[PDB]
Parts: sequence; C-alpha cells; structure tokens
Amino acid sequence: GLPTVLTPGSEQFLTTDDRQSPSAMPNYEPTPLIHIPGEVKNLLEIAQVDTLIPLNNT
Amino acid sequence: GLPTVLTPGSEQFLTTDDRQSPSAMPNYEPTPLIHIPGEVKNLLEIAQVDTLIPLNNTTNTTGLGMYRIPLVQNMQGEQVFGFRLYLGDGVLKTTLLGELCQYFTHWAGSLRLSFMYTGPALSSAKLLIAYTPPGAQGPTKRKEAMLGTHVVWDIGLQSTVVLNIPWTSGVQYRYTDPDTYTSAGFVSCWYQTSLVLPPQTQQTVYMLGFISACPDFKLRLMKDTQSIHQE
Amino acid sequence: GLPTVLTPGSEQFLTTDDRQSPSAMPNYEPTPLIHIPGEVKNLLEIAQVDTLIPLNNT
Amino acid sequence: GYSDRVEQITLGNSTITTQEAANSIVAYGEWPSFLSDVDASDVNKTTKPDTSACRFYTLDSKMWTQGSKGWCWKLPDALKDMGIFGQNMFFHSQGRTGYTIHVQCNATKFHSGCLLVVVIPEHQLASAEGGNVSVLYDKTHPGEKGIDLSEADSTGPMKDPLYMMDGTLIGNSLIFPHQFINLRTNNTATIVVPYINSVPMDSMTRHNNLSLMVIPIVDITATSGTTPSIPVTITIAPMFLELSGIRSKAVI
Amino acid sequence: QTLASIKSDSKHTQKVPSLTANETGATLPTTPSDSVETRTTLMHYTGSETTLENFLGRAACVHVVEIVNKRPTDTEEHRMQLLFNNWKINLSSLVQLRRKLEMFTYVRFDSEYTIIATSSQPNEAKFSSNLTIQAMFIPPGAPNPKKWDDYTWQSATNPSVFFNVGKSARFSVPYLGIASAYNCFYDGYSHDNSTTPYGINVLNHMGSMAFRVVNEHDNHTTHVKVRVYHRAKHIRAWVPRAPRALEYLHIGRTNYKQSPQNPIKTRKTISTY
Amino acid sequence: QTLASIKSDSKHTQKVPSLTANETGATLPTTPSDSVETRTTLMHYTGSETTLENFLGRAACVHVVEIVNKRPTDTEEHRMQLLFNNWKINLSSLVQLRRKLEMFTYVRFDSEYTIIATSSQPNEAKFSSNLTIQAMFIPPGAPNPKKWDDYTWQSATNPSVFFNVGKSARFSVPYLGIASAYNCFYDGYSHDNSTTPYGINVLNHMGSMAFRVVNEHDNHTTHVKVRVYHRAKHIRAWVPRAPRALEYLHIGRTNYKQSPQNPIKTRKTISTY
Amino acid sequence: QTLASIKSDSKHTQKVPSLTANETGATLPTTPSDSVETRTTLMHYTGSETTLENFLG
Amino acid sequence: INYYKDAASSSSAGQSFSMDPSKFTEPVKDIMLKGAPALN
Amino acid sequence: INYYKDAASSSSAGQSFSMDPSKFTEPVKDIMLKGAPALN
Amino acid sequence: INYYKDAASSSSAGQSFSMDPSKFTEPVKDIMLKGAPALN
Repeated sequence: GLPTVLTPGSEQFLTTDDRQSPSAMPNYEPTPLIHIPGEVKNLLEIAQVDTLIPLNNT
Repeated sequence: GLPTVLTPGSEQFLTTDDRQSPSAMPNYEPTPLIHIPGEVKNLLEIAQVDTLIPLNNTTNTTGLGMYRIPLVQNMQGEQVFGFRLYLGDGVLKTTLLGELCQYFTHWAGSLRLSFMYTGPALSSAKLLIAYTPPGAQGPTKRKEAMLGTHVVWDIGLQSTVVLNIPWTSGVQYRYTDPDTYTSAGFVSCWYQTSLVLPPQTQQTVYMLGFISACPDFKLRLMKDTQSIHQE
Repeated sequence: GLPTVLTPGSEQFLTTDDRQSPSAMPNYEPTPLIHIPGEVKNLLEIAQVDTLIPLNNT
Repeated sequence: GYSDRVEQITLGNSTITTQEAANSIVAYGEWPSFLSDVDASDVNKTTKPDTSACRFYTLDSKMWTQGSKGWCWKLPDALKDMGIFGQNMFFHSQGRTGYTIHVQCNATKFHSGCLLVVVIPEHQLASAEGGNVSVLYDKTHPGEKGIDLSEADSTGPMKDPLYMMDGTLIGNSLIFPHQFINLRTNNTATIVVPYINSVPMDSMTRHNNLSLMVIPIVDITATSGTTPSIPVTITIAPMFLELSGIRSKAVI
Repeated sequence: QTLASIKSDSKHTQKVPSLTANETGATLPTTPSDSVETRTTLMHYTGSETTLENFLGRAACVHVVEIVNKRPTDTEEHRMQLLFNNWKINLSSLVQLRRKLEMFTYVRFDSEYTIIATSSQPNEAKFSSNLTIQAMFIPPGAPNPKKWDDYTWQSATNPSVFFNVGKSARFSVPYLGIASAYNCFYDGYSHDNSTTPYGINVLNHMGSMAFRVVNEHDNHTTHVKVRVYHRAKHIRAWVPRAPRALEYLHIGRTNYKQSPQNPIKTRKTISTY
Repeated sequence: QTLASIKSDSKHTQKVPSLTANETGATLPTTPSDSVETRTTLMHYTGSETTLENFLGRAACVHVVEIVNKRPTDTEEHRMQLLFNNWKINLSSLVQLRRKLEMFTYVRFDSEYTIIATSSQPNEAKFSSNLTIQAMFIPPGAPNPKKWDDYTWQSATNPSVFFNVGKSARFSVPYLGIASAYNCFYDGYSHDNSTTPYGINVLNHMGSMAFRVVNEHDNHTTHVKVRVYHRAKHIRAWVPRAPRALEYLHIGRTNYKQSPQNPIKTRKTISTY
Repeated sequence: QTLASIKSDSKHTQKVPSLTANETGATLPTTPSDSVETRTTLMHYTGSETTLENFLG
Repeated sequence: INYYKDAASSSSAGQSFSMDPSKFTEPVKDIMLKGAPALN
Repeated sequence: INYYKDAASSSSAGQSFSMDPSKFTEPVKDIMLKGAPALN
Repeated sequence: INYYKDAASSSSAGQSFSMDPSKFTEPVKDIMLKGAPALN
C-alpha cells in the first residue's frame, strides 16, 4: 500500500475540470462517422460570417 | 507520502466498471480445464442459429400449433401470413434471436427467414415470400407485395427456402424495442400459384418458419429484458 | 497533486489480503536464525506421515 | 458417384444403411474421442470395451399417431439393459462415452408430418407437480421405455411439449444439436454426440448426460384413409466407451 | 475492417444458395447478396459488446440479507432474531442473473463480489450509527456460527471482510469448481436412490456467507440490509441453450406452474400486421 | 506566432478591397490594413478558448429529480409518491445547455455525467442519514421499475451506479447514435401520418435514468434531490446555426409565445448614441 | 507440470512395495501404481494453498 | 499494471476472439453452401 | 496516462486544429478578394 | 514496489519451495523403498 496524502480539493466537483472516468458501457462500438458538410472547429470560424445589424431599432 | 487529489466518483459503485481487487483466497489453484465441446465466445455465434417462429400465434391456437403455418387448397393470390417486423416483439419476441436481442437496445444488419415445407412429397406449391421496407403499410394484395423484396419459392425436392432480408435502412441502427421511427417494415407470404394435392385429396398442410441472424448482424448496447419478472 | 479515484472496497478490512504496512519498530534487528531441525514448508509434508486410525471406535 | 442422402454406418458388429437421410450431425463440430492424459484425473487404468459395447442397440419402437406428444429418452439410462454396455454401467464407478443416435421413421409419398429430434445435454426436468417438487429417480430412469409425453403421470415430469419439460419453449430448442425428420424427404435422422461434461468421467447411473427428444412438430397425416400410425425406431450406440473403477455390481 | 456486404449484380444460374434443407440441422450462412443485388459496404463493428465476457461481466445483485443491532433475547436463537444471517450462496436467487447464466450449460469464471450495507432506524433512535459489518465466508464443512458473538467469528481460517455501513467491500473469488466448470443444470441425483433430490441443488456446494453487525448493542434497534452483487471475470461457457420462457418458482429447480401463461402473445389472425 | 496586422502604408490604387457585393453571400476576409494604415503586430493568441471542445466541454446541470425515503403507501404508485423517479433523458430541459447545443444542427460527442445527491429533512427527524442512492440506466425497451424495490433494480444488464448522499458519481457514456451524429432539430415525423408528432422528440430515444433511495424506510421522511450534470467530450459538430432569440416553451419543440417579446431593445432614434 | 501417476501395467515380481515394516518409523512413499494398474495423469497442482505461509498468513 | 498476484484479482481482460459459429450452424458432416442441393 | 480502455473514458484531449472559415465565409464558387469587382 | 525499509513492512512474499517430506517420512537411517524387505 503506497503511502499517499490527500490535498484540499479532494472530492470537489469542478465543472470546468477534465479527468478520466469509467465507462458505463464497456466495449460499446459507436456508430461510424460519415462525412457531414459544415464541420465546425472554432467559434471564431462562425464569428467571421456576416449577419445583419438591427440598427434601426427605434 | 505522495500528494493526491480525489475526484468526483470516488467510492462510487458502478456495476459496469472493471477494476482489480484483492483475492479472498490467496494462492488458490483452480480445477484444470478440460476440453468441453460447444465453447461460446460471442452471443452473435448463437444468434446465427435458426430457431422456430411462432408465427401462427393466433387466438385460440395452442401447443405447437403456433409454429405451424397452414397452407391450403385452391388459394391463389391469397395471403398465407404476414406480420410487422419487430426484433424484440411481435411474432419474433420469443425466438432465440428475439430473446438475445431483447438484451440489446439497438440492432443492425440483415435477418434471415426460412421456411420448411412439411406437406406430402406428392404435393406442390409456389409461394411468394416478400419484405416491405418502412414507409408503407400492408401489403394487403399480392400486387403490392411483389413490389418489395421478394422471392418465389418452388416447393419441390428441396424443402427449404431462405430469404435474406437486407438492411434497408437510412439509419445505421434500429431499436430492438418497438419504435415507429426505426420500424423495420413488414414480412408477408402469398400464394404465387396454389397448393396442389393429389386428386381427391383435401387437407391442410403446413410449413415451419425459422429465423436467424445474417453474418452482418450487429447488436450495439446491452440492457435488461422485459421477458422476466420476479416477486 | 495527482488526481485519483477511489473504488469500492476502499478502507475495507479483508482478512485474507496482503499489503505492505508501516513498521511499528523502525530499524529493529531480529535475533539471528540458527539451524533448527524439522523445518516445515508445506502442510502436505506432514500429511504424508502415517498416524493411527481409531478404527475400533465402538 | 455418391449422394448425401445415401449412407452406411458401420459400428462394431452392426450396421445401419440409409437411402433417404439428411447429412448426419456431429454435435458442436467435434467427434467423440478418448480422454487424454491431460484431461484425466483418474489414476486407474481405464477399460475400453470397444466392439463389445460400441455397437448399435435398438430401443423398442413407439407408434406415431395423430395426437402424439412425442417421446424422451435419457442416456446412458436408455441402454442400461443393453447387453454388455448395460452391464458395464453397473460394474464401473465411472465412465465416459459419446453416442451415435439414429431415429428412423418410414413413410410413403402420401404421408406428411415432421419430427424434431433434439439432443439436450443436462436436461434437468420439471416436475409434473411444479412447486418445489423434485422428480423421483424412478421417473428419470425409465430405461428403454423412455418417457412418453402423451401419457399422464401426476408424479412424473411436466409433459406438455411446448416447453421441453423445463419451462423453455421448444421453438428455441433448435439451438441444441438437432435434426428433423421431414417425411417429405428424409426418413431418418442421425446425430453424433461427443462426451459432454464438466467432469472427465462420471457415474453411469446417478446421472444422465443426454436427453434425446423426439417431437412431432407437425402431426402425422396421410392424403387419405384413417389416422396413420408409423413406428418410430431409435437406434443408439456408444462411440468411445471408456470405463473406470471396477466394483461389485451396483444395485439400485 | 471487413465487409458487411459485397457488391453483387443480377444472377441467372444453376447455383441456388436460396434453397436448402433445414432437415439437415444446418444453418448454412447466407448473405443479402444471395437474395438481392447489393452495394459493397463495411461492418464498422467488432462485436465487442456481444462477447460473452461483456454479457456476463456486468455486476448484478445476487442476494439481500437483513441483520440488526439488537439486544439478544434469551428465548430466541441469534438467527431467529436477525443478529446473524447466513446466506447460502446461490446466484439463482435473483432471477435476472439466473437467466443470463442458464443460457449456458456449463459456465466457468472467477467471481468478483461487491457488498453494500445500508442502515435504517424505523424506531425512536436519537442518533445514527455507522455500524461495522462483518462478512465471513464459510466453506462447506466449516463451522456455522450459533451466536452473533460466537467463537466462529474469529475467522482464523475463514476469509472475512470488514466494512462500515455506507461503505462497500470488494473482493475476488477464484473459480471454486470442484469440476472444470460450474453446472447450471444437473440431470441427476447425488446418488442412486429413489428418494434422492434431483437437480443442480445436488452440486451447489459453494458454502455460505455469514453476516454480522460487529458493534455491541446500542440503546435502540438498528436494521441493516446488505446487498451482495456479483460480477463474473474471465468467463468461459459451453453448450449454449435456449433461455427460459416461463417464470421461475424455486432455486435450483426447473419447475414451473401447473397451468403456465403462454409466453407468446396472440393476435386475431396470422395475416394481421 | 502569427501577425494580427502587417504594416501597411497609404495606398492609391485600382484594387479596392473595401468594395464588394454581399449579394454573393460571401464574407470575404478583410483586414484593418485594407482600410487604414497599420503597424505590424502579433496575435499572441491561439483561439484555444473558442474551440468547440472547450465551449461545449464544460459541465452543465441537465436535470434535477426528487426522491424520498418514505414508508410506502398502499394507495399510491411508487412514482406518485416519490420513492422512485425515472428521468427521461433529454439535455433540452435546462435551457442554457440547450442553447449551446442548438447552435449546431448535428452534434456528436461522448458524455460524461456527474450525479450529485443532497438530502434534507424538513420534518422532525431526530438524526441525519447518509442515504445510498442508486441510479439505473434504462435503455429503450428495457423494463421500467414499478416499485421502489422491484426486481428491475437487480440491474442484471442495466448499467447502474451507487453512491451516497454527499458524494458524487461520475461516469462516461459513449456516443449512442443511432445515427452518425445527434440531431438537435428534426424537420420531420416518425412516419407518414397526418397526426404524427413533429420534431426532434421523434429521435430522442436515449432511454431514461431511474433513481432510487436504496435504504429501507427510516422513522421519518427524508427528501433527496439529485442533480445531474453533463459534460461533452470529443465533441464534433456540423452546420452551425443562429442561436435562439426567444424564450423556450417545451422540450423538443421550437415553439414560442404567440405574442413574443422582441429580443431587440429600442431607442429614441437611429441617431442616438 | 508433474505427474500424479505414471502408467503401470500388471506386475508379477519379487519386488513388493506393498509390504513393509512400520516398526521402522518410516512412512516410505508409495503410489497407486504400486497397488493397482494406472493411467498416466498430471497433478495440475502446486500446493500453494498448503504452504505454511498461506496457512498461518 | 497488475497489483495482485492471484489471477482472480486481475481485471476482466481483454482479449477478443474471432467468431466460430460453425460449431452451432454447420455441425453437419461434410457439407458446404455451394448452392448445390442440400440432400444430394 | 490512460487508465481505461473505452475511448469514452479518455480525457477530453487535446488536439487543436487550424481554422477553416472559408466553409462559411467563402462558399462562393470561383471568387477571391483580389480587390476586383465582386460581380464582374 | 516496496515502500518501506524495514523488512517487517514488506508483503508476505512470495517464494515457493519444493517439498521435503523425507524429514518426517524417511528419517530412518540407510533405507529405501526398493520393494526389499524393510527389516533385512
């Protein structure tokens, strides 16, 4: 039994964290991905598309 | 003492997890394994074995009657049978394939049906076996049935016909459980010609229906069946 | 602090387990072992020695 | 040339000849064979009666008529009175064997109907009484008589063939080694079964290994005339009989 | 990857894969390409989900017992009053698991157990108590405790587990034989006698597991339920068999109701879709 | 690193990047260097924060259920009385998440769930209790428990999770399809029928998750709320779309109020700063 | 692995492993092959369970 | 990666196998789907 | 670094990609910002 | 694999030994199961 020390934050839930976790569905094989047009990688790709300004919001 | 951090899920019990654990019986030596016939590696190996379809599950049908599909005399263009194709339900609910599939949420891949004619060697008939893909109802007439996937079966020397039902789907997987969206369509059988028995012979003859998975059959996600209960 | 996950069985006491544990007596030096006749390694060594059967247990 | 439907089986000093047969089945894809030196746990040199036991024995034929529910035989029990094989079962502590099973049922081209022949390993039977009632030795060991599913017995096993005496639907029994006798074509079924157990060798008397069931899935019928009656004959032989532990003949 | 289907065009031939004889007992493999024209396409599938290992490798509740923290009563055995509660091991108790196992005639695996205890206090208890629960494995032939505090609980040789309520224990148990595989069914008797019990109960000698609340009596009764879960590992099975259709009645028996409900639902006609 | 801007001096030319035609549907890229003189300068930025993965990769509350520890009442189903509470899975319930997902037409990801339970005792309870909570995943077609202690809870094949109040559970769920991506919208029906339901509810067959207090009835009622959080992993999405402006009414529908409030705030004049 | 038993056929000899004298205090090892005919077979066993270490451990 | 010595303590590895349905679908002696008559 | 075998159990790695806004900003067939008239 | 320095802190390894029953079954001076008479 390796000696260990717990630190502050043990058992906290942090919504922005990223950790590995057990799968609830062992050996599951996901549906193959087919080519779908319009793939997005970054929101900034979208941000560069012109949209209308409701300027005359009087 | 190595600093560590616990994460959410610590000390949870997950029934689908896989971890190592201490043995309760240190240095135990298990009985040697001897060769035993019939080893199984995958359920899909079993799914490919034909079993009978209780197709004639009509009201007041009893015993083995459910596994006998009647064919009779001078019927022409008439329907022999038909059913909506469900995997975890309908007439296939209690088949081997069915019961295996009741343990899975999703299913894809082709199915096989086959029929064994058990009538007199001197008899003959031609049957149309047809499959109607989703997006239509019925068929109610042979003229409709013939527009789907079908085979004409020459009930001659060989007693058995096999119909491979193709994966006619725009969806990669269907649900095992009844579902309108992913329904699999219908299966039907019609008298292509008619049942012909020797002169002066009048009787019902039967055929047996079978079902098995095709080699391309797939099952995707395990779940509990609805076919058992307990008090 | 290395992220860790506890599993079922944490802090259980299992009488058949085998783990390392801290010594209560650091740097202790045990009495030297001298040759003692009759060393036993396996119970099966003993099992092979004849003993009397109380057969006439009437 | 040769046709699959015509076959000769020679075993010991007995033969079977068929002209209308389906290709025989070797259960689970494996032939019967002798216990190897890495399977055995029994230090006693085994006995291999060979020909003296490994020959075909025929069980008293039963009649197949309309309304028949089918029949069941247990192995090795069915052969307990069969000459040497029979005697060897009682003089040995344990034994091991596969079988060749032939179900014969003759008919004309004016007959129809279909038998399902299934060999079920470890077919633990349900009692006719249900509840927590066990089945008595006497009713699981009928020998040659077999179990007639058509005959009522309040102390026997469940008889309704829809479930193969175990709460499991017959439709799915085809998972087991099986063959049909469709009077339309073949008039006989042949199944070869290797020894199947969790134990290398076992008692030949306190336990059955195989349960042979023959069920009229489609009732026998003729194109004309009165209810037909066709005998069903079953012929069974030990394949590789290996015996051990000679002792005073068991008495039961 | 492998193909699910291989492109195939219209045929006019002498070879007819669509005709056979099921009388042979064969279920010769056929493909859609044998009945219809087809496009070439990939499986995109391994069958991992359907492996025997994954099927029987999910934990399932096996058994639930109840033990209490209570002042012993002079007039009752410590089993009559649930101070101690010895479960005879049998995976057939909670039938969902039973069916999954009964699908095979012979099954071999190592077991993994998880034991979870939960307390309750239906009485006027003034406080909760995280009771320590002991589980003890009692192999066949081993002493069976008579008292909640009997000498047997020393567990000198018996495997034992200690855990608290709210916590769980987990441990592995290697295949216990004695045969090369566990029997799901047994078409036989313990011996050659007319009155001998019939069926798998003859072979089921896995011993029993005794549960105890370790803590001494508090000032109120506490009820603890212990749930035992089982997961198989390194699973091998032989001779598959058809799954049971009818409701189970009793452990180790294949018995069913004298007038069972037909598993098959009916419809007005064979022609009804 | 890369430049945000490249030094550019006054121009007098025939090339005019400042004039175009939006009628083409193009949004041809232009830079400050096209309108004004500029200094050369670095981005000092990767866009990591704006990746789809980071955007949809933060956990969000999906659903909250309530279950209680209470003595069953003969007159009510164990769903009427909250001994058991089966959530139909749908990320659309708590609309902040919904919008983030609706921004794409098709979305594919693995899920990570975190389940947190908290108890309360509004009654005269004499003590707290760290109840064990069970969650069970019930795929479409799987048995739906009728009783808090039904056989279905054996979880023979259903994934299940056990954790205590005050603790949390976490697990991953792989992309469940059945298609190659989840649909956020569905402009269609389950089938060709005038009365068939319209919209994504047609495709949302992710099953349900059942919650239960495992513990037997105590001497008082305990209320447990279970909060389910979801985080997407390995996220891919296709066909971005404009975010919803109006308040949502119901799950799976794009419906809005018959007389909605205009999302756009107004001002006295177009000339008001 | 090692053998539990070695194939042995009927004997007719002068050597008699079946006769001894326990008066000597010896418990000379004998095998089934000394009393009966036997089949060759493996132990499939190490004795790990019976080690002193596991017994008192 | 293994922390215990008993085999029983190991994880449920982890080795897939090819399928062999012929044991259950084609136990029949000397046949093949050649498109040839099953019984001749 | 990975403790589980299912892909789903892995962390949300972790590979950035270059941007490709042309799918949404320049779907227009055969054009370029040459400073040339958009319609001629 | 060892986390402590005292030998006592080590796990109960782990080294099997061959059997030597002769200490208890054949302490008798100069004999052997030759099938020869035990006393002559």
